[PDB]
Amino acid sequence: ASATRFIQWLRNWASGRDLQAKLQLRYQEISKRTQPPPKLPVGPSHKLSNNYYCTRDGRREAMPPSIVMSSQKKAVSPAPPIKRWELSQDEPYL
Amino acid sequence: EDNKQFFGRHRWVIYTTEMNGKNTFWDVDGSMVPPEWHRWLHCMTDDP
Amino acid sequence: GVRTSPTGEKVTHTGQVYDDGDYRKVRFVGRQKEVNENFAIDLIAEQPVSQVGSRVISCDGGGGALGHPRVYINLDKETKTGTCGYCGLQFRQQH
Amino acid sequence: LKKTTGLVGLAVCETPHERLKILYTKILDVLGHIPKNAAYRKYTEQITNEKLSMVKAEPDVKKLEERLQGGQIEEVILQAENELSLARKMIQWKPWEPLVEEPPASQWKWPI
Amino acid sequence: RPTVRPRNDVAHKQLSAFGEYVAEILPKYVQQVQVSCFNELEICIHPDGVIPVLTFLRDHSNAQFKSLADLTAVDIPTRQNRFEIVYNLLSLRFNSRIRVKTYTDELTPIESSVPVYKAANWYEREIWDMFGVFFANHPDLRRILTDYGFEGHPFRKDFPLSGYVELRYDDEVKRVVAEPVELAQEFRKFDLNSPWEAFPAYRQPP
Amino acid sequence: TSVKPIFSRDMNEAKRRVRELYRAWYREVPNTVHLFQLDISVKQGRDKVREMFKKNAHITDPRVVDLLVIKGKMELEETIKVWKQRTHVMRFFHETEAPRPKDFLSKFYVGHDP
Amino acid sequence: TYKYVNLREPSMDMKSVTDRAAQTLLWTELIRGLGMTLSYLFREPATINYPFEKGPLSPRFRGEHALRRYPSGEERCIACKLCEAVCPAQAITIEAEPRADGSRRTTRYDIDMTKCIYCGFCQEACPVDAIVEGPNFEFSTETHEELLYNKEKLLNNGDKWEAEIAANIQADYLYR
Amino acid sequence: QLITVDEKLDITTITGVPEEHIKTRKARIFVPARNNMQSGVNNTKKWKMEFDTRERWENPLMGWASTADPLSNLVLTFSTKEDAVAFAEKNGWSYDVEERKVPKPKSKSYGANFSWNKRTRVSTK
Amino acid sequence: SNLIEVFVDGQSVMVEPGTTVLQACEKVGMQIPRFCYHERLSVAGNCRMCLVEIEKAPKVVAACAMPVMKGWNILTNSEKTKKAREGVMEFLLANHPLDCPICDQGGECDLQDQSMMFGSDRSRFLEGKRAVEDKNIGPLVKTIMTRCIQCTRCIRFASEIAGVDDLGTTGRGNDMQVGTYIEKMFMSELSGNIIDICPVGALTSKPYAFTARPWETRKTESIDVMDAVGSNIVVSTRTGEVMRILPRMHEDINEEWISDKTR
Amino acid sequence: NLTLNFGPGVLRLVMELSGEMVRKCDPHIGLLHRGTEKLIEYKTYLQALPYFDRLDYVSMMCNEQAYSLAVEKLLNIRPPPRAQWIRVLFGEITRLLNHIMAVTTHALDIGAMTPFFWMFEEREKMFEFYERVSGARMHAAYVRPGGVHQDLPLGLMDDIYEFSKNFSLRIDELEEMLTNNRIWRNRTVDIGIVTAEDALNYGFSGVMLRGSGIQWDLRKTQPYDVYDQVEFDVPIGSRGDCYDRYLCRVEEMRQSIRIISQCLNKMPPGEIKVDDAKVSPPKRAEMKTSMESLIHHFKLYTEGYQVPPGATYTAIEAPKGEFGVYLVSDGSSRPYRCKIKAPGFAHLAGLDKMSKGHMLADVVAIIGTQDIVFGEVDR
Ligand SMILES: CCCCCCCCCCCCCCCCCC(=O)OC[C@H](COP(=O)(O)OCCN)OC(=O)CCCCCCCCCCCCCCCCC
Ligand code: SF4
Ligand code: SF4
Ligand code: SF4
Ligand code: SF4
Ligand code: FES
Ligand SMILES: [K+]
Ligand SMILES: [Zn+2]
Repeated sequence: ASATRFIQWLRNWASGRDLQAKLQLRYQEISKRTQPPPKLPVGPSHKLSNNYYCTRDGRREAMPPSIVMSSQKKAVSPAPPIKRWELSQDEPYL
Repeated sequence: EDNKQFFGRHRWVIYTTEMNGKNTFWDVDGSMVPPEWHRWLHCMTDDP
Repeated sequence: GVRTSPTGEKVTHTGQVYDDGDYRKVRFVGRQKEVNENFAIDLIAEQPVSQVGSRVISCDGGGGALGHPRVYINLDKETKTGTCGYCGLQFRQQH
Repeated sequence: LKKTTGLVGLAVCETPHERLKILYTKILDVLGHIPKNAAYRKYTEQITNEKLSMVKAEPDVKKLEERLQGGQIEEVILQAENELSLARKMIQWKPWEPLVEEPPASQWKWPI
Repeated sequence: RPTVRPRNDVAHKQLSAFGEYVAEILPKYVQQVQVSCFNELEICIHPDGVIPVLTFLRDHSNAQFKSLADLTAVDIPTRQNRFEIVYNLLSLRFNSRIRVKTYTDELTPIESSVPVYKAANWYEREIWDMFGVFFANHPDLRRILTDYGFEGHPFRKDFPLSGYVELRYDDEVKRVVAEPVELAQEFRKFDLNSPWEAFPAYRQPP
Repeated sequence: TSVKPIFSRDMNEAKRRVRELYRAWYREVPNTVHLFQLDISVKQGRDKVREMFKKNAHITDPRVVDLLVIKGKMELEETIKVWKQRTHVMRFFHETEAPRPKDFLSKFYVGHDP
Repeated sequence: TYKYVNLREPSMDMKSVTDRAAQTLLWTELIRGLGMTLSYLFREPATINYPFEKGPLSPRFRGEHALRRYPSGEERCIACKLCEAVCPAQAITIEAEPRADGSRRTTRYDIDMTKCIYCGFCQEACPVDAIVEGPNFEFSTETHEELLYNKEKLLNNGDKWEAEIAANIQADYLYR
Repeated sequence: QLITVDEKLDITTITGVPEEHIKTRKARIFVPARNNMQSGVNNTKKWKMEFDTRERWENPLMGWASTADPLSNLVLTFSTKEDAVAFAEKNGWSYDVEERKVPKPKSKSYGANFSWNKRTRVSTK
Repeated sequence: SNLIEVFVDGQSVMVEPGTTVLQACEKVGMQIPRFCYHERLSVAGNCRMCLVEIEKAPKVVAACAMPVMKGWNILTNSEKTKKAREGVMEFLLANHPLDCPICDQGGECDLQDQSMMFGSDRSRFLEGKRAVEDKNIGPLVKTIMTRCIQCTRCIRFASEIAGVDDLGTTGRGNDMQVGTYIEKMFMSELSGNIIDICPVGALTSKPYAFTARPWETRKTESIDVMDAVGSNIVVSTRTGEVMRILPRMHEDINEEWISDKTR
Repeated sequence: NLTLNFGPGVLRLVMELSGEMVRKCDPHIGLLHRGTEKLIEYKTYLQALPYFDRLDYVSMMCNEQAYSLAVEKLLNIRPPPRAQWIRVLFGEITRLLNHIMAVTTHALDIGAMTPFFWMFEEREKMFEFYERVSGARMHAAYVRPGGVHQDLPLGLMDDIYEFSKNFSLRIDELEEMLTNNRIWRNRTVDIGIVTAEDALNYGFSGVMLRGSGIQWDLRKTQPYDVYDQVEFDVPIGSRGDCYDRYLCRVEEMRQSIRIISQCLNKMPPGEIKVDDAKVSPPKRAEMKTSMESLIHHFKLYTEGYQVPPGATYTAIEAPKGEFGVYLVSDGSSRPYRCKIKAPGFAHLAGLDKMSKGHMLADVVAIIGTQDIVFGEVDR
């Protein structure tokens, strides 16, 4: 950021870019190293009522595998065939 | 400090030439920085 | 409370010190035995007993969420103080 | 006619309709050597016949690719070759026969 | 419900239908088909069916599992056939995954699946190295991860964590030597299991 | 009690593979000593090969014999192709191990192990 | 959605073919690359002047361990062994017994700093903020033995660094 | 095609275990006793195999507990004692089997606390 | 022939008349949560952790005490049963002290473990907690009576097993306290067993205090040689040192008890 | 044919050469095998998490995500939306970290050394983002089952925005050095051609597939966290060579910036770990006042949470390809088995196939194009 006008012009010309607008060295734009204290929010289970654990217990809703066939009609695929991808409209080609 | 330098070079220390009876004119160590200044020098805080 | 043994070695706050015939103290020759001089047992014994006007008092160790889990201490016995199990601070009921 | 399939090692096919008609016909030929009640024959004949009807109904390659939903027509040709190769292997394996052996009783029990 | 993983019945039904589809087509080899509560389809097969079942899944037009994601083993010493061999396959055409499992013991060889997937070459070498399962007709079966001359199969449940030998440089012989393992600090085994049951849904009959 | 074999149907064919492996190991020892510049003799190397073979002389299962030959052939390939280094070949001889006591009294003096 | 990174046809007019011939024979795109390194030569470097200048760190930084006290000087650690239990590397070893005043305190608290993975799980698990990873990262030693910390070393680290440790905790404890 | 093998299953020679840790070790096959500190019984379901305890000594430097026993931490889990015994036999380990201890059914009656004429009458609640 | 048919979650079991609901459930491998119930002590029915729904019965029954009737379907995992456990656990923890890090029970605590498995995962208790005076009952058993959950296991053990009526409850309601009332030592050859049966850290071994955590100990099942009874024991060791002695159940010898000398 | 035992991550290559032509390539690995998978069986689920930082030790947080997703699937819980947005944000920062390492060390290996220095100052700035959220520059252990460990410090997103605003210019400078350089193209174009069918059968994934025209990206076809809520393009090659895979990786760096820009704007409020204290530890203030909280904190950090029994294969689109874990739970608080699927394992297994008919110096390029870290290959 302290480079002379000539040196700024020289390196801009050699690179073909406006290097001064996107310097890779950080100056004052960074955020201050001392910040005000946070006050973080709480989750949906922070309630005083209507909040029994048995109604929100994910682990106890897990089940053993469903056995569809044990040793003791239209054809099907594991899922529908995947759909063709669409070419990008942002920039289809490099 | 010089806030016109880029982040990282905007703070520095010039070590004392003697610390706890050890000649440190040429032998400087990063561990000579005491804890209260350590926080400031490493930018863990803004206030010295 | 750093005391030193007859052989000159400092006794730690845990009571450790190599005895006379212990070869292991050779490790300190030409070097030093690192000992912390601030015995927490002697430091907590310096704090005064806090006089309170309730049968039950709570201690979180000070500093709110920066202390220890908050515990409630019964002060019914009058022949001793109530001691916090976490930080060692003492309490006594007034009158 | 497209310049490329976009997949390395997969060449464009100039005559996809004829190529697919030949492969599907070959598949139904090999499937005739499989017992009539084998599930593999019944299912493979059904899906092969469905693809064959599309090929006979749609002269346009791009619309055929849309009906088949198997990617580029060159990908569909390759899958037909894979099915034909598989069908010949099924004749040797005869997987429609009963289970060779039951596992030990606790073989598939988890947790132990 | 914000903290509970949502179910997907459409995928569960699709995978159940395809599981039956496979069982009907290869009854010679399929022993069990199950779909887990998070929608993963497992086909358990007799080990004779490795090549036929994998070939069908790779090549059948209604399957097209062209990618072997992974191949590994699990050691379960309480079983008569202690080693469970697991194949995880991916179908790009149908955007689906499937798991094929079979079994073997210390002395029974499994047919190498390199003919079906070239990916299997190194995976089967690792299984041989770590579990000692031999794969028949492998193009080049040998250790891959352990040191040369290493004795034993480390990933077996009865192989000790720190092994039997350790290395150091010995100045007298001017080379690295192997010696029986001694540890300055023994690894501290922890007994962590709670004596109270956590999951009633998985309780086993007494 | 009917099992799928590895390579051999019975002990007779297993023993044939064992002998072929021994011949390959026996003939390889002179090259190994020279290639790795070992400080043992060819007799010492061939004695070790016999010692390694003899410790398994009690096996009556052709499947166990088959795996032993498979592992022995793997061990030979590593040596012949110089995937092993001097340290790997010389590990068979344990020249930094002090001989552990054998009799009851010697073991009694040093510690508690059997 | 996808894009092609390299699906293009060079033009085959004379002006385009002559453009590519000149690039081949006059090395124009090589000369262009020379321009970019030339531009960097005249940029200010990113190097900082260590040890007189230090790379920036945050209050969460996980450095050398220390054992902390209450303001009274009493040890915070009450030998609960949660840190030992959680330690992924089994780098912590603890023994405890009733102190002469009945207090629940450790008689051994070792951290093998060559087993430690500096993961911070011990300071998460501690219910009393007793064990922390401090801000110091400049404690390399000349011998392996110097990195086997016992309770005396760790208490001395706490007394040495508490001024900075407490300030860092003050900045981050509302995020915990 | 299959073959007939009439031999006892022995894999000691292909496991890589040193000989000293096969012949000299004594495996213990047992169902763990309930930890008397707690009432839960979920840790008494499976069979466990562990090996004989061997020397631990103090590390001169730190006082840590050192060992030279590679199997000091090896504990295996089995659904039945038969599975545990089968695993022990093929690995060459001599073993002791301890039969499962099960609490015997008890006869409990809240009403006996108030017996008219029996000693089961409780003096407090 | 004497057996009656009941159902545990719809699965039939044949039990002897007089079998409690809690015992019917353990015939199908289901362990009902409990605190006051101990199978070797008289039934108390005060903790209420064993409450369980009977199908088509509006009121939850105490499984430890209620005899099972023919044809009952016990719903050990219904919403009513789960809500009953959550509420009782919430009441148990309302006044309990935040002591786990300094409490010897931590890591082998039934209050911790059943709170993890059967209770809620948070607190809505916004008041101050009860705090209780400690009692001195000898050199062997340390008392931290703020941890007591008033299960009366120690009282029943002392009275029935040790035949010593020195333990009782004094006061009433939330102020009810377990102890001796007067300054008295509970010195009996079986006294150390109240440490094991106390579900919480209210009664702990004084010699064992603070030395180890349960997860780090290695259990060696062994035999006692202090007398000729041959009590079955577990020797807890850590890093090559004996830390404590625990009873090992043996129905035909020591049941689940040991003497103070053995312990 | 001449035989050579090259090499002393660390790689040993045994190559058979015929003049200048590689006749065979035999990679000998395991020089960094550290029994991670066995060690994990002695750890609780939380204790095993830091092992995943040290697999592909250039993509630390992506590895954490794959493991956490697998555990959450077995647990039947889900992380809160803000945790999911943080995980996608840092997953794409991690992709930039990896891709910078891949391209520049690929270039450094073949003599183009300067771009390494330019872009590693960019890596150093992203190491700061890692340190500010977790206190560690690389092995953050920040993404955990149930969410993330802590919320972002105030002011971090502002600095990520400032970093991102200028980064595409850094990519442009890297392209000026390599993309049109005839020496770079001579070293990369038509080197290591892999066909679409060979790529699938050999088990390739990621750019090793897309370089050959296969339209596959797990972030699109099998999305996880909030990847279905962001917009981006998948780069696709046409020739399946080293040059096209170089272009794919450079373009993927640009698409990562595009995603990062969306994560910054759409970051929602709320908690950052599942509000279920039987899985995720309670806040420290709760742990020190509420009895239930203290119990659950105590048990989570000693026993750990128990995971319902079952087995899952979970995969993500990691920067090096498909990274998955086959995680088996026996119902306890420690995993029974954890097989790590590392994409570089199958890629390196294809080196012999890919190097056929090439010269010795091409093998260096082909190893670079595969993006090989032996932390994950050897595990
Ligand atoms: C009136 C009638 C007059 C008659 C005479 C007219 C003649 C004028 C017209 C002819 C001009 C010819 C110019 C001669 C220069 C050499 C040309 C050349 O060979 O360049 C091509 C060479 C190979 O080209 P390549 O793309 O790799 O492959 C092509 C094969 N299919 O590629 C290369 O060699 C590239 C070089 C590789 C090394 C790169 C490092 C150098 C880059 C910096 C160069 C700086 C400039 C040098 C200045 C020196 C000053 C002393
Ligand atoms: S930082 Fe991690 S590895 Fe190091 S002592 Fe703490 S918990 Fe153990
Ligand atoms: S440092 Fe903290 S977690 Fe570790 S034993 Fe002490 S109080 Fe417990
Ligand atoms: S009795 Fe159990 S719940 Fe209560 S403080 Fe002790 S360990 Fe914690
Ligand atoms: S001291 Fe223990 S056993 Fe006695 S009533 Fe209280 S909790 Fe129950
Ligand atoms: S166990 Fe039934 S009320 Fe206590
Ligand atoms: K107790
Ligand atoms: Zn306090």
